Amino acid sequence: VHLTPEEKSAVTALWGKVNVDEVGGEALGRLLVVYPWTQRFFESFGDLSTPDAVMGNPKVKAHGKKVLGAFSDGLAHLDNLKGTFATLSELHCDKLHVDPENFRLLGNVLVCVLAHHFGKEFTPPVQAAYQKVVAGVANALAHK
Amino acid sequence: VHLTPEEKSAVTALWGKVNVDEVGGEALGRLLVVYPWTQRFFESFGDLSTPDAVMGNPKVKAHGKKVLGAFSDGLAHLDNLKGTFATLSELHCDKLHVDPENFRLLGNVLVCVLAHHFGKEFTPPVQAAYQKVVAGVANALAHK
Amino acid sequence: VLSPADKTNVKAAWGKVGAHAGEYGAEALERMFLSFPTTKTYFPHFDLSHGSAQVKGHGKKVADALTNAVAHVDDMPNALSALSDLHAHKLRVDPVNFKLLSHCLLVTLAAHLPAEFTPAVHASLDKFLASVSTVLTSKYR
Amino acid sequence: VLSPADKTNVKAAWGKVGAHAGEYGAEALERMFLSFPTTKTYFPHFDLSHGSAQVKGHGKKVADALTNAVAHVDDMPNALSALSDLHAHKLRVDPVNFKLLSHCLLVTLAAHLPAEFTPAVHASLDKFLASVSTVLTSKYR
Ligand code: HEM
Ligand code: HEM
Ligand code: HEM
Ligand code: HEM
Ligand SMILES: */[SH]=c1/[nH]nc([C@@H]2COc3ccccc3O2)[nH]1
Ligand SMILES: */[SH]=c1/[nH]nc([C@@H]2COc3ccccc3O2)[nH]1
Ligand SMILES: */[SH]=c1\[nH]nc([C@@H]2COc3ccccc3O2)[nH]1
Ligand SMILES: */[SH]=c1\[nH]nc([C@@H]2COc3ccccc3O2)[nH]1
Ligand SMILES: S=c1[nH]nc([C@@H]2COc3ccccc3O2)[nH]1
Ligand SMILES: S=c1[nH]nc([C@@H]2COc3ccccc3O2)[nH]1
Ligand SMILES: S=c1[nH]nc([C@@H]2COc3ccccc3O2)[nH]1
Ligand SMILES: S=c1[nH]nc([C@@H]2COc3ccccc3O2)[nH]1
Repeated sequence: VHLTPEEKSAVTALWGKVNVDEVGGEALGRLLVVYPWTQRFFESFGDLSTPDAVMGNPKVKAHGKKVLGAFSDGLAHLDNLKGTFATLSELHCDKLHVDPENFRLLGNVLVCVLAHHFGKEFTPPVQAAYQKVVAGVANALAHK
Repeated sequence: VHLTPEEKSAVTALWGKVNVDEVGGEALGRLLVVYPWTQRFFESFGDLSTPDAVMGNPKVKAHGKKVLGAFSDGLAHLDNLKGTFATLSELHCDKLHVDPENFRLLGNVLVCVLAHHFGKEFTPPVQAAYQKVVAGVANALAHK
Repeated sequence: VLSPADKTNVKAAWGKVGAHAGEYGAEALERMFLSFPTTKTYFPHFDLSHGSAQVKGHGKKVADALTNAVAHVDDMPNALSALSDLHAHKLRVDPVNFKLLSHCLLVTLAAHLPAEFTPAVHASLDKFLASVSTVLTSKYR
Repeated sequence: VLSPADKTNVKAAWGKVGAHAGEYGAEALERMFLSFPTTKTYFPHFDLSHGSAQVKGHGKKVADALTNAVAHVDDMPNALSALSDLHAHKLRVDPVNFKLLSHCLLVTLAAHLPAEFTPAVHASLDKFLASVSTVLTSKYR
């Protein structure tokens, strides 16, 4: 993925302000709540029977941090997203068999989380840059 | 895209039997007829007001041959689909602004055309190999 | 939205298929499992090899559901009610999978109804299947 | 399928938005045009720059349509009838674009309703928008 300097600025300025310990779990939790068929892959996480149960689930948040960790790593290697997500691709595609459509759903739910957190600060152009980033990431995970 | 030897056989044996002068136009015509929003991109082709008008339209068939020509070329360079569809990507993505979802629709309509033509000969495994091929092609066109 | 012309077309295809519907249903499932392996994770306990009686029996159930849908086409939401609950709430079937199976169902018919699968009939079956799929995923909305 | 809980949630979000609905509608369109440039080809004659009165006026039309939908939520197909004809038959709007705009409409609300955009409300608005979009594309089925 190639972002113009202004798109990288847009993305990077915001990212440095992200609470890496919460946003990841909020994105994953909202995915499980908004698109319930994704819960099929987390039978081991426990109680996911209500929004509150999901959101307040220790495993959901603990797992979201890894996800957010993955996006951060991606952000750093936007030129080699294929190489970067190589192993994650094998895992989700070959082992888990997650339909790639869901990587796009998670990327977009992330975008909603960022808008929620930053408000007026997540301007239309800032969103446009982030859409390019999640598309690139979803694409890299999908290569397998 | 990497096909196993048996998937390449499956694909190649059938392809050599394809009427390169008709299947391309049949795939494009069916796309315009089944998914009418794609017609928005062919305002210049003329009468596309009915299935028969579309299917029997000289421009639709003439254009389908180019499309089929593109798949054939892809088939030959399944290892460098990115390089192969580089210019076609710029055209459809940057110039025409076609949503990539439609490259997947066209690939699948092609698959239906092949099944129609070959019948029992387009077995489930033969279809599986072709699905891998159209996905790879749709992906290459989408890179821009 | 399932105009009289489409109903006529889907009823014509149904007729030609006839007693082979279940077998074609089994074939579409196999086509789906082979072409889109992700769908296999919904049938962990099924044996998916060729000739599998489990796939044959399920193909018949799928065909029977599709026939009940066309038989009550003007009220598919009601007719497909219990199956929507099953697919969305219990099995948690991913919406995208309905598109995959629909594509395989069409491919199967195309491979068996040379005469019937005209561009017009194909458009009508496509809309018929999209309606069924929209009903089967309505429980998510 | 638009259960009482979802209606309650969508009605609560609608209330908080209030008189800003049209402006938020304009903002969602801008978000869509910037994030998904392919959608711009449907508005060749519109000026899409920021502050564009054409986008502001259209945002109000979109917001008004969405409010009429929630106002007649139990009969959206009838209420959204003329708009479905327009979007599918005349404009030939690609089904995927409804998903893109819906995503932008949600993002806009998220950015304006800190308190209201809880996971539960988000799920309810998502289903509300998917219903509207399914009605707006029903003319293709
Ligand atoms: C597009 C964003 C995605 C990213 C960046 C991402 C990233 C990650 C990472 C880093 C791991 C942990 C790997 C490890 O423990 O070594 C993981 C595991 C997992 N992810 Fe994702 N993921 C994404 C999407 C999805 C989606 C949408 C699903 C399915 C609904 C999914 C289901 C899982 C499952 C079940 C595991 C646990 C694997 C295990 O521990 O056995 N992922 N993901
Ligand atoms: C995935 C399969 C696709 C392939 C392999 C393909 C291939 C081609 C090729 C080879 C050309 C002619 C390029 C030239 O004249 O130099 C072309 C042109 C065109 N295609 Fe596609 N195409 C695909 C999908 C689509 C779709 C789905 C649409 C939109 C509904 C689209 C719309 C057009 C248009 C309007 C042109 C004409 C460009 C012009 O002459 O100005 N294509 N395509
Ligand atoms: C055209 C759409 C579909 C139709 C008409 C259909 C119909 C049915 C029918 C009639 C049953 C049996 C219900 C019963 O025995 O009580 C069933 C069960 C099932 N379906 Fe579908 N289905 C559809 C799509 C799908 C798709 C897309 C998937 C997932 C990829 C799927 C996965 C399942 C599973 C796993 C079962 C239960 C199998 C078992 O445990 O025995 N179905 N379906
Ligand atoms: C939430 C779904 C949507 C709603 C509620 C909505 C609502 C409307 C309304 C109320 C109008 C004006 C009708 C009139 O003035 O008579 C309209 C027109 C239009 N819409 Fe949508 N729309 C939706 C999605 C979309 C999408 C996804 C696209 C394409 C990307 C689109 C493209 C258009 C165009 C091009 C016009 C006509 C513009 C003009 O020529 O003045 N709409 N829409
Ligand atoms: S605010 C929110 N929550 N989910 C979304 C979805 C995710 O799935 C998609 C797939 C394709 C295009 C757009 C979306 O938006 N937005
Ligand atoms: S037989 C036929 N005609 N069209 C199709 C479609 C094309 O669009 C798709 C998108 C994603 C997955 C499957 C399909 O099948 N099959
Ligand atoms: S996670 C990921 N990426 N690609 C895929 C699948 C694999 O198998 C396919 C078969 C036919 C079409 C598309 C496919 O993509 N999972
Ligand atoms: S033909 C093609 N390939 N990619 C694309 C677009 C370009 O712009 C985007 C913005 C946000 C998400 C995904 C995109 O893919 N057209
Ligand atoms: S986008 C868009 N519009 N209609 C569709 C579906 C999805 O894929 C299909 C799969 C089988 C039959 C019809 C299909 O069209 N996708
Ligand atoms: S909710 C949601 N998202 N996608 C759907 C269904 C699934 O399968 C379809 C198949 C054809 C056309 C539309 C379809 O939408 N329901
Ligand atoms: S697959 C599947 N199931 N539901 C969806 C849609 C499409 O993208 C969306 C865009 C905005 C809101 C909800 C959305 O979910 N896609
Ligand atoms: S036909 C066909 N294919 N896809 C659709 C609509 C478009 O927008 C949607 C938005 C959310 C959920 C399902 C949707 O299906 N209608």
